[PDB]
Amino acid sequence: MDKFRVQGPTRLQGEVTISGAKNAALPILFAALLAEEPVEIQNVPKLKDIDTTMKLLTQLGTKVERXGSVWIDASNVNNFSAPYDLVKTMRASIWALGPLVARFGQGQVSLPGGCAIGARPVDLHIFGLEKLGAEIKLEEGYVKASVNGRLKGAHIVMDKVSVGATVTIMSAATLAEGTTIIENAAREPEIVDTANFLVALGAKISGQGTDRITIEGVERLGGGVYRVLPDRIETGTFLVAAAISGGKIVCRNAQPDTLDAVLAKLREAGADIETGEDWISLDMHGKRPKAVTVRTAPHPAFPTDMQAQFTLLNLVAEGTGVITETIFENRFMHVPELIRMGAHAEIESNTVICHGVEKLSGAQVMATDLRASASLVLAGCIAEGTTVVDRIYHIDRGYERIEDKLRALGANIERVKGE
Ligand SMILES: CC(=O)N[C@H]1[C@@H](OP(=O)(O)OP(=O)(O)OC[C@H]2O[C@@H](n3ccc(=O)[nH]c3=O)[C@H](O)[C@@H]2O)O[C@H](CO)[C@@H](O)[C@@H]1O
Ligand SMILES: *[C@H](C)[C@H](O)P(=O)(O)O
Repeated sequence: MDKFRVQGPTRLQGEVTISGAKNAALPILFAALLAEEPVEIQNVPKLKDIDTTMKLLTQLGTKVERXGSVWIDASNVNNFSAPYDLVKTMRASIWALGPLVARFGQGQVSLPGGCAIGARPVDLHIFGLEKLGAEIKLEEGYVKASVNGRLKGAHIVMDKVSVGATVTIMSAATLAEGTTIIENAAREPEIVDTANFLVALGAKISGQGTDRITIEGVERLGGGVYRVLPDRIETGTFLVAAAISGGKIVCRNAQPDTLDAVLAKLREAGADIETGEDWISLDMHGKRPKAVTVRTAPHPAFPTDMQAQFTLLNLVAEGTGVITETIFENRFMHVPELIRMGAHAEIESNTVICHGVEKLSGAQVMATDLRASASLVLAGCIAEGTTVVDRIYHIDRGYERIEDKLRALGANIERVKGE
């Protein structure tokens, strides 16, 4: 298993060009299963989840090719059962189900994998497809969906906010007979991006970005070209990298309006932030951040995908800060690893009480998920000495070229094979 060896401390400063969103590219690639004509999806990041997705689509009979763009021809899709080996390596695999049943009348997918930060059920996806008329049965380790003829539009009220289920329902609804109204829909920027990609193929969707999405089903979707929006979590990660290291960083190919809460929280921490149409700069002026209070919640509130990174920020900040995680139940394992690097924190139910220290110390650390792993690498950049972060393949799932980007910002980093 590869590891990153980091020698700190190093100020992280300069510029970085943000890649397309991991979490918009994924639902768009699965939505392309609905397309009868060639599709070109632009600005797709080179991530392990994207590679897994391309392999999964190919196994269903999709013809896929990629470079910066990914080309999809789903005209000959003819196998409606997704293989367990690909399905279980990430979360996005659940999105194959709705498109398959909506377009072909049937689809089978195993329970997904992905960030091991909670039980992460898919009951809401099941709920929504059933509301659209699909029969759902759990057999042989598969979630099997089927319908005789078209799905039927429905007024669907979500009992809980779910990014994934909102995408599943909105996507399947595009080929349903009639109108679907999703109430209490997730508002994430990736949902807006997926909706607009669907519309480019001929779908009729309005309300994306709000809590109510209305879809008017059509007979079929064609093809088209669509550019994936910038990755707000990769952006937030590098803004935090500047903030915790006293540097100034300018993020290019950014979309400022997807980060209102994160930018506001960084300003509370003392950051001097400026934004333009497609860029964001952050200058800490060499100053230590001020501790802040953070509570994760559905977009547009502070994102759980920036939680581990802000935990690191508070742990090197001046004063006592708070991190409250309301979305996932097992997303604090980066904490004991940072404590081994010298941090001071107490976990109390779904909250971490942070007591910032001036400097962290290098150590052999490991996280079992994407954002926590990236956070340990940032901690290594600012700690004194050598930090070795094990199992960094987790980072490959969500960051394109994090090694080259961090090195361009000043990091002393090396990828090693290790034992
Ligand atoms: C591939 C992708 O886009 N991943 C993102 C997506 O995941 P994901 O789509 O899984 O996020 P969800 O919004 O669906 O989950 C939010 C909450 O709802 C629960 N839930 C979800 C679905 C369901 O059927 N039942 C249920 O109980 C969850 O386990 C969690 O406690 O949004 C998360 C929250 O912003 C991000 O942190 C993930 O990086
Ligand atoms: C970590 C939560 C990743 O984004 P997912 O793909 O598993 O959701």
